[PDB]
Amino acid sequence: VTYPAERRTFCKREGKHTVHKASLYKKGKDSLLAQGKRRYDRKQRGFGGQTKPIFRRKAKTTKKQVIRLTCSSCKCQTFQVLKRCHRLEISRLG
Amino acid sequence: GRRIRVQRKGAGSVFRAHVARRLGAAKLRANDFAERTGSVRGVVKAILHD
Amino acid sequence: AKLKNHTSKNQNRKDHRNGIKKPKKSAYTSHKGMCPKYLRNLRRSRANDPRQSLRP
Amino acid sequence: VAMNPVDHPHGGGNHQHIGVSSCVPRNAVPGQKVGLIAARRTGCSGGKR
RNA sequence: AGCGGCCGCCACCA
RNA sequence: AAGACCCUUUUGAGCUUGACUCCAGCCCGGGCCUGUGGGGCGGGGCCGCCCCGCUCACCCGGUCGCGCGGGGACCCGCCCGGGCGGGGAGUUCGGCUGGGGCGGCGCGCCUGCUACACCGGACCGCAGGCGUCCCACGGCGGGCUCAGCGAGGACCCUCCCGCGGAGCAGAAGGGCACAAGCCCGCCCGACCCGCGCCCCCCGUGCCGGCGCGGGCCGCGAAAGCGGGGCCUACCGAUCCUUCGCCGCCCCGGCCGCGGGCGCGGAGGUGGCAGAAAAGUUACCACAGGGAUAACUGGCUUGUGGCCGCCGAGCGCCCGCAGCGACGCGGCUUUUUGAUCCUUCGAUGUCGGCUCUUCCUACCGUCCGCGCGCACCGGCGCGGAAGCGUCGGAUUGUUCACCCGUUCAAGGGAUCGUGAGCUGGGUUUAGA
RNA sequence: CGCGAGGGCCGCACCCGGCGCUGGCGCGACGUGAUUUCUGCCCAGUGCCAGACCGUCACCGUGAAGCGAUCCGCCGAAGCCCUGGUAAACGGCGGGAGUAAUGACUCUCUUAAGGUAGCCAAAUGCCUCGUCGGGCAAUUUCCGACGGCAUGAAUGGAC
RNA sequence: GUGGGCCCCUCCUGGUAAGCAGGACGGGCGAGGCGGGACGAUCCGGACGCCGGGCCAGGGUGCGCCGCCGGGGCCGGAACGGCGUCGGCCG
RNA sequence: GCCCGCCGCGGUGCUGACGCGCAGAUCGCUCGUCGGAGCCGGGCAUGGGGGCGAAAGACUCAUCGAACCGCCUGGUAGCUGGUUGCCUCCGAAAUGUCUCCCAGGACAGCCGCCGCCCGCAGUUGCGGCCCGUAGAGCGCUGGCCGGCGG
RNA sequence: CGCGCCGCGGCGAGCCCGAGGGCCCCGCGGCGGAGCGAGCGCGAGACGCCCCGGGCCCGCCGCGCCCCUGCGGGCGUGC
Ligand SMILES: [K+]
Ligand SMILES: [K+]
Ligand SMILES: [K+]
Ligand SMILES: [K+]
Ligand SMILES: [K+]
Ligand SMILES: [K+]
Ligand SMILES: [K+]
Ligand SMILES: [K+]
Ligand SMILES: [K+]
Ligand SMILES: [K+]
Ligand SMILES: [K+]
Ligand SMILES: [K+]
Ligand SMILES: [K+]
Ligand SMILES: [K+]
Ligand SMILES: [K+]
Ligand SMILES: [K+]
Ligand SMILES: [K+]
Ligand SMILES: [K+]
Ligand SMILES: [K+]
Ligand SMILES: [K+]
Ligand SMILES: [K+]
Ligand SMILES: [K+]
Ligand SMILES: [K+]
Ligand SMILES: [K+]
Ligand SMILES: [K+]
Ligand SMILES: [K+]
Ligand SMILES: [K+]
Ligand SMILES: [K+]
Ligand SMILES: [K+]
Ligand SMILES: [K+]
Ligand SMILES: [K+]
Ligand SMILES: [K+]
Ligand SMILES: [K+]
Ligand SMILES: [K+]
Ligand SMILES: [K+]
Ligand SMILES: [K+]
Ligand SMILES: [K+]
Ligand SMILES: [K+]
Ligand SMILES: [K+]
Ligand SMILES: [K+]
Ligand SMILES: [K+]
Ligand SMILES: [K+]
Ligand SMILES: [K+]
Ligand SMILES: [K+]
Ligand SMILES: [K+]
Ligand SMILES: [K+]
Ligand SMILES: [K+]
Ligand SMILES: [K+]
Ligand SMILES: [K+]
Ligand SMILES: [K+]
Ligand SMILES: [K+]
Ligand SMILES: [K+]
Ligand SMILES: [K+]
Ligand SMILES: [K+]
Ligand SMILES: [K+]
Ligand SMILES: [K+]
Ligand SMILES: [K+]
Ligand SMILES: [K+]
Ligand SMILES: [K+]
Ligand SMILES: [K+]
Ligand SMILES: [K+]
Ligand SMILES: [K+]
Ligand SMILES: [K+]
Ligand SMILES: [K+]
Ligand SMILES: [Mg+2]
Ligand SMILES: [Mg+2]
Ligand SMILES: [Mg+2]
Ligand SMILES: [Mg+2]
Ligand SMILES: [Mg+2]
Ligand SMILES: [Mg+2]
Ligand SMILES: [Mg+2]
Ligand SMILES: [Mg+2]
Ligand SMILES: [Mg+2]
Ligand SMILES: [Mg+2]
Ligand SMILES: [Mg+2]
Ligand SMILES: [Mg+2]
Ligand SMILES: [Mg+2]
Ligand SMILES: [Mg+2]
Ligand SMILES: [Mg+2]
Ligand SMILES: [Mg+2]
Ligand SMILES: [Mg+2]
Ligand SMILES: [Mg+2]
Ligand SMILES: [Mg+2]
Ligand SMILES: [Mg+2]
Ligand SMILES: [Mg+2]
Ligand SMILES: [Mg+2]
Ligand SMILES: [Mg+2]
Ligand SMILES: [Mg+2]
Ligand SMILES: [Mg+2]
Ligand SMILES: [Mg+2]
Ligand SMILES: [Mg+2]
Ligand SMILES: [Mg+2]
Ligand SMILES: [Mg+2]
Ligand SMILES: [Mg+2]
Ligand SMILES: [Mg+2]
Ligand SMILES: [Mg+2]
Ligand SMILES: [Mg+2]
Ligand SMILES: [Mg+2]
Ligand SMILES: [Mg+2]
Ligand SMILES: [Mg+2]
Ligand SMILES: [Mg+2]
Ligand SMILES: [Mg+2]
Ligand SMILES: [Mg+2]
Repeated sequence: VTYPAERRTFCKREGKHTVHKASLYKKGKDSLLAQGKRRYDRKQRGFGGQTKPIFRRKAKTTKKQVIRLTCSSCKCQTFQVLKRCHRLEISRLG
Repeated sequence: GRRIRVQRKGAGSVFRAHVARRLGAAKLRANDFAERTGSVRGVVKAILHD
Repeated sequence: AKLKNHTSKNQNRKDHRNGIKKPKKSAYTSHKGMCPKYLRNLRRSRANDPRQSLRP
Repeated sequence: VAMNPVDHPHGGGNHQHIGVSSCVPRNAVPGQKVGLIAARRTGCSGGKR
């Protein structure tokens, strides 16, 4: 699957169609101060072993790839999700 | 499991040495003043089985 | 062991025992799903008819 | 190997046999440190001088 | 996912 | 004797380890315990290491403290950190299923058929498919016509006719010709905000589709069409994490960091309405189950066994003395299967020995007929169950195989017969 | 096979203990199982071990930034990784085609190595009541030979 | 409360078949007394308070055992055979 | 740590007796051993996931693949058994969906009771639309025996 | 003991033997009376025997327009 380098589509900030530039979305690194991580660290202190489940039985060999679309005129970000696929590359022209 | 044979010997009871009717612990003569400055004379009394 | 999978043997007799019900008389005239552009004009017309208007 | 598995790490089996290597490491714990402990080599051979 | 140079060693709450 | 075999229960226990999660113990490093001096290396513009004296802490020995030593600021101990760790601890070890297991996966979806012309309709029923692929293989407008037959043309070109016999990503069915196929031009409706219905269905969710109100756009002269790829499959809760708007809260105030919250996507559960999980028991279990196997009996009769009908042929000649292919019609329950109706708070489960009674589908003896019947001896058929059908070698054997004799059929009775025996086999615990 | 005592193996909640009234002709851990005759090949896998500090791998400590919480660097013990050794450690020890009725022979694919000396239808051979011979009137038993479903060398082989 | 069903008639699917296994409209037993089918949860009739009289469904009417006479004929199971007997059709 | 054999110590075969016993392991005959890793008495030591074992998962007071005693404890059971007077009025289901679900449940159906309020039908007739089965057939997608004419 | 529904008694925009103090007398909470919104917070009259539906009003999400004390007020529109 190939995705266009640039695309013209709706912007919410300005309220009309502008040209957006493509990039690939990636999950950022986990903070140490998010409340669920704080709760997990406190539960894991002391004797007793693992206190929460650990997922094993994996089935999918594919994730959903999501495109970041950054507006050229104002820097407003929008996201497009793609159907499941094995390779994705963005074109390179502009 | 249970405790194995080598683990039971450290506790003593039936694995202690059979020391009854032994002559004693065998040692050299203790170093003292006379031996450090000279020599002391002894005489062999018996030769014994331990 | 294995047990039975499926039957509909007694089900038409259970369906008939209390009669076959009918839908409420007011479901035939529910506004749900009609064009909004028609339901807007319907309200506007009545509000300006003195025989029908219910404004204080 | 003449014992049952409850009695010794070498016990059990439908034939009398150890099953794994009888070279055990130097840091094995008590109850586990049987057979040949921390052996540099094994077997019968000449040539030593 | 983490260092290194397909290899190693180490990480693991949907 | 509330089956000990077998199965089920979200009932156990002993044992094992490459199950899951951990604990003692041991090894390693820095710190405190902890003195008092002498030196070397390196870095950065004081910091890090390392080395070696002394004795006074601390530690060890000799001695009846009878005329004495050894180590030493290191070891031990303590605090925190990393590694090894079935020695030990706790727990788990899916489901469906013509019993369970091995195998398979109708466990989430899709097409045609089964299915008996509304809808709906079962099986470990039949023939198959899906976990992907495509910025064009998508949107729109214009133009064009495909597969091919026939007939021509130096060693692809032309005409004519052409209902699709081509093509439309991949299963199957359906759909489509100035098009839904092919080529060209311009594009990104493969968008944003807010609702409703259809299928499945308890009229809950999820996938998928359809119809609308309002923004902003693409193509077209325009009417129009467009929320992907013609239609029927191609996918995912709570909690947590991550990112993107526009804001609100941090509760005695105010400011800056940070944290939380209202909305929407993404990271995944294929056992697909979604626990985090390996084996073994011939040492054994508990609750139950004839809802379910191993043995009698019952229904069935493929397989086994026995019996007819026809007449290609064989039999020097001569289809029927004796035979009889290719085909077709039955019977039996002495084989083995198929099934799971009765029995799991128990019907003692192989054979042999002993003893009795029964069947006829008759092997010898009796009475009749037939012959490819001279005699002798054989062979075929009907009636006939009275008497006879034996002694041994090897095998637990039933069976089989040999030797011998007055020359030696086949079966049933809870696979007759264990409070009649025996205990060789099979069938607990030792090896 | 381990250990020279400031040690090794074991006990034990703690303090404190056993071997030890002991010292390598000793103590402790394992395997095989008198004698006679022997004990072959494989260190690739797993296990064990010693010699090197390559990568990885803690806290502590230290540098740069910050209002501070903190973030990012450097430093780097044992272990693993790497280089070797070891089978009386655990264990393992062959295919196809022709060639004088056989096959000394040859070509061939292949392993870490391709089962040696021996023994055998064995208390180990499925096929199987194997084949031949002894013994019997007659033997799925027996003995002797022959040669491997799945014989074989301290898993100790043969006698 | 129930979420083990089963049988009959017609219509089907796997299987050599089965008192085998799996589906469909309607009815039954389950949870339905009484009579009859010798005998049977389901077949043929008929669906039920306690009695007296009458009529009669289904099945039957030698004796067991409640109830019969008249009239016209004839005298478990397959392929395949029969100058047994009575009746036909074609020549 | 030689051989025959008495007491002693043990326990082979009869698969003998007995098997409601003399007995919760005994009796008869037969048999192993009998100077030694031999047999017997008293005192003392080792304590339960522990001991002790010339090793059988054996023995640890008729208890052992984890003793006995009291308590936690009337431990939990989707599983087996039982669950006590009369008459009257009504009256089922053994099916759909989801479920570590398949000997159990929740929601729907079926039924009871309590109500409350002001045309109807498990039927025929007449009219309009819908279906692709039995039969029939070979045009379509496939399959199949032969005979004439160019 | 807690939760749901039904029946009957007393009083009714109200109701009530808490505990306690002097089968009698006095006796707070509480619940009901207003909802909606994560929260800053804002906040219901228009009809009707009864029941059912329609219409309109309040909050939450969005958006025309006008204005004073102003990211504050007013008047509207839409699921
Ligand atoms: K958070
Ligand atoms: K923990
Ligand atoms: K133990
Ligand atoms: K133990
Ligand atoms: K142990
Ligand atoms: K023990
Ligand atoms: K073993
Ligand atoms: K049982
Ligand atoms: K059982
Ligand atoms: K069973
Ligand atoms: K069992
Ligand atoms: K149970
Ligand atoms: K269990
Ligand atoms: K057990
Ligand atoms: K046990
Ligand atoms: K264990
Ligand atoms: K372990
Ligand atoms: K376990
Ligand atoms: K429904
Ligand atoms: K769908
Ligand atoms: K729209
Ligand atoms: K989620
Ligand atoms: K989120
Ligand atoms: K039981
Ligand atoms: K059962
Ligand atoms: K049953
Ligand atoms: K049954
Ligand atoms: K039959
Ligand atoms: K049965
Ligand atoms: K049976
Ligand atoms: K039984
Ligand atoms: K019985
Ligand atoms: K006869
Ligand atoms: K060895
Ligand atoms: K030895
Ligand atoms: K030898
Ligand atoms: K090796
Ligand atoms: K090596
Ligand atoms: K090695
Ligand atoms: K050989
Ligand atoms: K032999
Ligand atoms: K071998
Ligand atoms: K069959
Ligand atoms: K009925
Ligand atoms: K006739
Ligand atoms: K004696
Ligand atoms: K006797
Ligand atoms: K006795
Ligand atoms: K003697
Ligand atoms: K002890
Ligand atoms: K003790
Ligand atoms: K115990
Ligand atoms: K106990
Ligand atoms: K007790
Ligand atoms: K207690
Ligand atoms: K239970
Ligand atoms: K139970
Ligand atoms: K009971
Ligand atoms: K389970
Ligand atoms: K169920
Ligand atoms: K259950
Ligand atoms: K229920
Ligand atoms: K045709
Ligand atoms: K809000
Ligand atoms: Mg913009
Ligand atoms: Mg009804
Ligand atoms: Mg043993
Ligand atoms: Mg063990
Ligand atoms: Mg039972
Ligand atoms: Mg029992
Ligand atoms: Mg369960
Ligand atoms: Mg268990
Ligand atoms: Mg267990
Ligand atoms: Mg364990
Ligand atoms: Mg199962
Ligand atoms: Mg579409
Ligand atoms: Mg599911
Ligand atoms: Mg055993
Ligand atoms: Mg049964
Ligand atoms: Mg037959
Ligand atoms: Mg059954
Ligand atoms: Mg009995
Ligand atoms: Mg009996
Ligand atoms: Mg019998
Ligand atoms: Mg008897
Ligand atoms: Mg008996
Ligand atoms: Mg045995
Ligand atoms: Mg041995
Ligand atoms: Mg060797
Ligand atoms: Mg061997
Ligand atoms: Mg049946
Ligand atoms: Mg019942
Ligand atoms: Mg009767
Ligand atoms: Mg009479
Ligand atoms: Mg002797
Ligand atoms: Mg003797
Ligand atoms: Mg006896
Ligand atoms: Mg208890
Ligand atoms: Mg109890
Ligand atoms: Mg009634
Ligand atoms: Mg059912
Ligand atoms: Mg689940
Ligand atoms: Mg699940």
